[PDB]
Amino acid sequence: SGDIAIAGISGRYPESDSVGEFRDNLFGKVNMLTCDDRRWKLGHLDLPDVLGKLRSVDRFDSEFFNLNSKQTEMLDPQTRLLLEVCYEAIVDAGESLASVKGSRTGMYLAISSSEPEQAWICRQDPYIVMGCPHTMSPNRISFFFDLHGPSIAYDTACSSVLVALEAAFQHMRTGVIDSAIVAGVNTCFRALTSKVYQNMGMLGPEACKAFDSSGNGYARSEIVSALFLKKSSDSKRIYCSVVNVKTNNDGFTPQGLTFPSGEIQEQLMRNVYADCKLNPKEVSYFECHGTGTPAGDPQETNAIYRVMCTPDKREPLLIGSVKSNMGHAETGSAMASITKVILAMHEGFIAPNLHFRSPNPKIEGLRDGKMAVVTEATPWSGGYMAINSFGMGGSNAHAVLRSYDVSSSKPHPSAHKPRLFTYSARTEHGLRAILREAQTHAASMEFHALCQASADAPLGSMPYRGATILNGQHDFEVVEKCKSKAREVWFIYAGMGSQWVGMARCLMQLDVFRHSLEKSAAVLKPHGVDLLNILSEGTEDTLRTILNPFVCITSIQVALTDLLWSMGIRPDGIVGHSMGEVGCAYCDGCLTAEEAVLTAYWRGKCVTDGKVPPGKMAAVGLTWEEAKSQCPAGVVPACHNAEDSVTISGAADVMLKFMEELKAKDVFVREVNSSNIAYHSYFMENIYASLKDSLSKVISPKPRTARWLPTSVPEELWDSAPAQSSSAEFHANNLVSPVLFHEALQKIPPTAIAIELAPHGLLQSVIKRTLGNESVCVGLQKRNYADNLEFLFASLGKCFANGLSLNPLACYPPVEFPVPKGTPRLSDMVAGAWDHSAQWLVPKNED
Amino acid sequence: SGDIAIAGISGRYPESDSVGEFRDNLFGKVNMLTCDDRRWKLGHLDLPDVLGKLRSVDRFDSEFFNLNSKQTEMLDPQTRLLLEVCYEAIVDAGESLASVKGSRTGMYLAISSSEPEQAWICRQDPYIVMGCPHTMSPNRISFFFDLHGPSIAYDTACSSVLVALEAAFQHMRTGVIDSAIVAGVNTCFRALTSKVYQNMGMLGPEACKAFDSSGNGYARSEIVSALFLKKSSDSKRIYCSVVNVKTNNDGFTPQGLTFPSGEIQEQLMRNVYADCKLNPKEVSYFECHGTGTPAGDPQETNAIYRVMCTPDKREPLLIGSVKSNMGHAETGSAMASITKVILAMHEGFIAPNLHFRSPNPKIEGLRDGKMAVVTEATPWSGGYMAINSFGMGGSNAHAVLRSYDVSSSKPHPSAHKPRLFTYSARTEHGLRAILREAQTHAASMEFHALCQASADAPLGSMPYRGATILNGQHDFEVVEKCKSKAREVWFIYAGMGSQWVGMARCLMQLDVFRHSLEKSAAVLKPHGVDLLNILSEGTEDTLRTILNPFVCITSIQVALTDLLWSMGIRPDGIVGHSMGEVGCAYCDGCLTAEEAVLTAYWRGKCVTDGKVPPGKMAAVGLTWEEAKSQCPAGVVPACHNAEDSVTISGAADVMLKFMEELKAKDVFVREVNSSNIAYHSYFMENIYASLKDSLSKVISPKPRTARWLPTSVPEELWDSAPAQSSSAEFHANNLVSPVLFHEALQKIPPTAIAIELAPHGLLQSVIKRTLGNESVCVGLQKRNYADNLEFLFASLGKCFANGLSLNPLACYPPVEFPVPKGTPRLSDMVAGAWDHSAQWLVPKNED
Repeated sequence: SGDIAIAGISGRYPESDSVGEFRDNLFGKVNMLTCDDRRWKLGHLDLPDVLGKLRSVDRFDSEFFNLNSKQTEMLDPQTRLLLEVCYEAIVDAGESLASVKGSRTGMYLAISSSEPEQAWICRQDPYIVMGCPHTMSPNRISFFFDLHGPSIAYDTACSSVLVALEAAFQHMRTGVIDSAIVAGVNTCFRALTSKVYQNMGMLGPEACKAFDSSGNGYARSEIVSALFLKKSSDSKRIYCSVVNVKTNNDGFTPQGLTFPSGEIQEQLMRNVYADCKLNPKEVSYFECHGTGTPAGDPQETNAIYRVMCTPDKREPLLIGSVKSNMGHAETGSAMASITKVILAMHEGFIAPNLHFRSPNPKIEGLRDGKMAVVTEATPWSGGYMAINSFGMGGSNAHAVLRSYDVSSSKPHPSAHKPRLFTYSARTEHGLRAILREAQTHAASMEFHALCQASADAPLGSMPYRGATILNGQHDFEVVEKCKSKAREVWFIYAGMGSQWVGMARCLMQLDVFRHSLEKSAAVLKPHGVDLLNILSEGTEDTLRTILNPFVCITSIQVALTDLLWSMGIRPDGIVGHSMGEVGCAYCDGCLTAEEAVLTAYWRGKCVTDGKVPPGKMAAVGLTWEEAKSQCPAGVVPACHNAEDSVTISGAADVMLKFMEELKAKDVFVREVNSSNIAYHSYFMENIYASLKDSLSKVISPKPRTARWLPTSVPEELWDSAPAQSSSAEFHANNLVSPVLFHEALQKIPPTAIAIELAPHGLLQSVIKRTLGNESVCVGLQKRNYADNLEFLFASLGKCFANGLSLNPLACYPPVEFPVPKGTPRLSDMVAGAWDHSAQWLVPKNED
Repeated sequence: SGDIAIAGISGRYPESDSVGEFRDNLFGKVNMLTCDDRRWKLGHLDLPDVLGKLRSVDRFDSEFFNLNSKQTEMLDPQTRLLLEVCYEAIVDAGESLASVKGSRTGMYLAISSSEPEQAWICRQDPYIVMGCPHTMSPNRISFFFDLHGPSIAYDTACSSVLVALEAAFQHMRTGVIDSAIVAGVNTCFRALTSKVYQNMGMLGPEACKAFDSSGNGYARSEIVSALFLKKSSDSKRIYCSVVNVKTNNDGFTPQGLTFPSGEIQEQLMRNVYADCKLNPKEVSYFECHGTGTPAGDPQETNAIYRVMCTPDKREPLLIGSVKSNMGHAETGSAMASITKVILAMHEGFIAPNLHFRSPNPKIEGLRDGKMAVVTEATPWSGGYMAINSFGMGGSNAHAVLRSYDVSSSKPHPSAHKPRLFTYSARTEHGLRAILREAQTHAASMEFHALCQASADAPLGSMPYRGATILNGQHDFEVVEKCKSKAREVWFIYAGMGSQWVGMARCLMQLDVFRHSLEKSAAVLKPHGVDLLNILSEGTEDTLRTILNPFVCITSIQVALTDLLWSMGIRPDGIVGHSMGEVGCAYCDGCLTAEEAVLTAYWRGKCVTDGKVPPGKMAAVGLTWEEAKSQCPAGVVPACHNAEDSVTISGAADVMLKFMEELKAKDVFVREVNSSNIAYHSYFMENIYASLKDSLSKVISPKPRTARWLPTSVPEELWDSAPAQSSSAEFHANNLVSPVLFHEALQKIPPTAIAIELAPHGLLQSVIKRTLGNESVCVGLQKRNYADNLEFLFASLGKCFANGLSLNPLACYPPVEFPVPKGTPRLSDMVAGAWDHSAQWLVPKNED
């Protein structure tokens, strides 16, 4: 049988809304028992003033769980909190709603309180039938998460969690299930329930004084906590392995049904160690049942002494009870014991007991020094821990856990590199807390990998989306409220004028981007072009050639496309400007990377060899029809960029004169660096035949998809045979024909996410103006920006916050699972991120 | 893994106080749903008038379960009834309180109703903590029966019994336990619980119309029922084997949490058959969940159709639902399904559904004839049956059972012989019913063997004891109320005058008695004595010899001692009269059977060879001191029989004259047949030396125990060296010395059970007069009685009724376990035999 791991944990404990706060209370020696009126008035029925209480039981994110207000009002508060805690434990394991859906996951719940049904049955509300019976708690979890394993409620009183763990452990060992949720709950809504326990003489007035001579009963407490169990081979996280679990019953005791039998407890423990072939002496710490009762504490500890404290054991057995810290959460109590054991295995320190001053003189192992109570935070070096949990009806259970001590020998190569962190949450406040927690753990690539693996939630489930940059030089945070409707993603490939000195240097830090450029360089090397030297060591004079801008722009557009694809980003639509249609053809799958780079090369080579007369190009503040009517002979409208922006092209002398005439009319004029070539004009007709013949030896024609809108062909010709195929003829015609860019941009939805793939996002202002205010427009690089890796991540983070799905870690080497010991918890950040704006019905105390 | 059997069953069902009454209601087509005010007033809250109700929920034998009145008043009525039902199921398996005590037996309970706690918590009674929480029901059973296996409460709503059965099955297969109790309970005390189910649209107005087109919801019902599970190798009874059990959950259903998924039900069934490698077509009957719901019935039956109705299956799959007969007992419901399946396997007939008139047209297998609803009692030839049970929260379970079809090929050799049946009960009425049930089953040796194996109860637990003779010629019944204090058992060995013609003929039918006489005959054969011929063909003249009476009486006393020992009867005290001290010496372990028979032989041989002068003996109505003072010279008091009865011994002529002188004084005189020998007188002094020398070659001296009171030695000499040993000297002195029988009888407690071991109980009147009215005095044979086997059994039955422990079957060949198919149930007779004189608190309906 595969090894069985506890892979995730979460919970609510007294004065503790997470495992993290429970940890801080345990190590801080905070008494989690409180004396306040949260459940009933102080002094009611002459009850003990002390009660372990959850901070909130009336808050629940009902919309996330698809529960209407009527169902939520009649749902047991234990089940409301357990739904959240189960999601937190799944996320803490590095799992998601998508990864557990339809799985062979069992649900095993320790539950015994019927107080909600007792309080609400008089309402005659049919929703009580789905909200209050014990079975409906585990079944609601299996329903919401789509779990097909067993879904069972257990009651053995105080041992119920370890009995549920035994059932889950057996089902995993026998192959009935592949994973399990094991959980335990308890709440104290009715003072009458405490009164009958007080009248039985079970309640102490102050605390569970475990192992102390003053032990005089237990203090009642609340809990909602869950574990996610998986096979160690299939786990992303491992806190510990479950070695063995067993249960028995005391049978007949002459002292009465509620008197614990230390002899039957001894027999159970001996059977657990014999069955797994573990020597009991290998257990270095023991989390006792330890209720602080005059009869129970000696019976348990002397049974432990006879089994665990073998004559050859040199070191004392360390013992403790979490009930000294938080009280006794009855049916759920062993969840607190397991949580304390997991915290000790994760932190490397055992949390101390409270209220231990004078050892009970009937505890033999404290008197001879073979046992020691943990009263200070005590270092623990790994191995085995044991847990007892004993029901008041004689139902005993014993568990053995083993630490996971695998440490990473080397930091991950990207641990200290800039990384885009992306996450989603129920609230803006919760998301901003998660982004701060990610900054606190910026050096942990393993934490980031668990967060990324758990982040797969449906767009409607987590309405707030945001991002930050870990290990950046500049603070970056973006948080947006998304609509549940997906946005279209459009890739816009810029043309000439996007080139700049050093345009690739920064993004070459990313292996995907570097390897794409290395492939493009290998293709160009036989043609005498050193692409890598032009991109790394290139000067302004290197980029003044006709050829070099073409190969640089297309090679970067291919490498940017490969980078976006590696992160799972796919376009719904594609638009190119001029030579950008070569990048479009690569993105659409019409050209290979080799064909695309060679298409750019031959375009530049044929224009160079063709000895074209001196030309110029300029962007002018004219409409397309004004440009057609005002252009002098030898100048043409070459690019329709926007409604009020045309690029004109023509003979250098005629262009210079017309540019001065336009400036003299207060018309905006900006020369475009075209290396003295009049592109997209009759000057290129003499190049067409040579370029078409060169490209016919390189391009294998493939059909264009409906995603790519051509800008070299008018809309009325998009279904024409030349426009249906990325051919040598298509790419040669692109050089001669005008760029109908504004026509293509008008087809993009005003809500789209538009990503400009270029060495510099020169079209950003045009794209944003045409698509309007609801659009998201980003470039991936900016000319001479201080860090274009941060600029890329800020741009993609802004896209993610606005509804883009991506894996930002896919640009770095993967993390190996399971993650090493000490990787930070995820449950704590999720527990703080729910929509708790609504207040729900809670059982009121009996008047 | 060993095969897992259901070995015993009991239950309470609507209008059915036993499995037998439930069987009669099922086959009688009785609708167990009733319209009466037992729980709440008819028409209360506009509820359905129909409810399946237990006949009684306020009766419980609290004293048998060691529960005081305060504990019993606050104990859940489900748990009270379940304690009785668990004892009945243990007895039905041929097990006892002694056989389950300290065993690795698990307790697995399906329970969900908290109505008793809800009704009683306002009392603030501490006994609620031990009486009402779900865990305390299984834990109370494990406590009372001293069971050390797991003790767990399960809730998965309607599937909980099969989920509990899966857990028990896994624990038995993995060797966690050796046996299990699997049980299910449900009660309907609060009308508000029915009201919320009605408001959910779950309740039909009339019945569970399973598979019918008019199906419109279910009728609520009650149940308390339990199974005893054991390995088939270790079982005394087998109803069926558990082949496999599995559970899953529906997960997410787009129709909502309470909508059943026929696709996930199909997946569960396929996994059950694949895991045990059974072809689904081998199942000939299917006990469906079958609630009579418009959505549930088609989803279930069409899933069954796809799994079970393979293209190569020629015979239609028979289907049914016990919910059509008794309603839906919710959490306990599958106990009724299992009970109906066990009844079909035991009786060879499937009980019919009710309320089926028009098949639901959405049930595909009823439309094409691949499935058929059982609407009449249908013959079933063994093999496999399947059971579905589906929880309202999507928790599904499926079980496969296999019939036990082992039949006895030959009737047991003692099936039609007279047999003593002995039993104990809580009430006189219950015991007289059990004795009548035993008479109804008089031909079943297997039923008698199960009853005998389960009858081992502590003397204080079952205060009424009784017996009857099965297959006798005469009606015999004895019933007595025993005190919890044990009675001493005294064996009294008679002397001369107990012999009669044919004295062994009747008891030679018992193998133990015959084999003892055959051994004694083999010892005497070298001495020229044909003991068997004297005992079988002997005449009055054969018994007139001096020798033959001695060897006959002692051989019968040895054989009667061997017979009582075989039945487990041991004496606390032993007393002999004259030659009866040879039988005492055998019983006390001082003589072997060979030494005892040879001691009797040499006693008779030495008296024969000694040519003693003619003597007589007579019983006379004198005191011991009157006999000493009135005896003439040559007559002596020989035996002190009673205060007013002495046997005198002397010369024949002097005796005859003195007997006439006593008669002339109105003194009672009766001659004793001594074959003309004056035993226990100075006439025997001449035999002493010859007898002592003969016996010294036969007897190996052993110490007498304190149990044997000597009658040949005065009380003041009991600690003397001759009286401490059964020696040749002791047995030779017995012939000469007077018989101090009255002195020894005065040492017997007046409450003793005195058994006379002789060919004829001649001392019965003396023993009864001396011990007084509180004593029990019996003989084992009577001279010329019509049937001395019935006389023996009536005597032992009278001893048993007065507190003697014995196994009356040990005189016959043993029954081989497991018993064959069709052996009558034991649970039905126990269910009728409780002390239900007290009325206990029951939850009242909400006002």
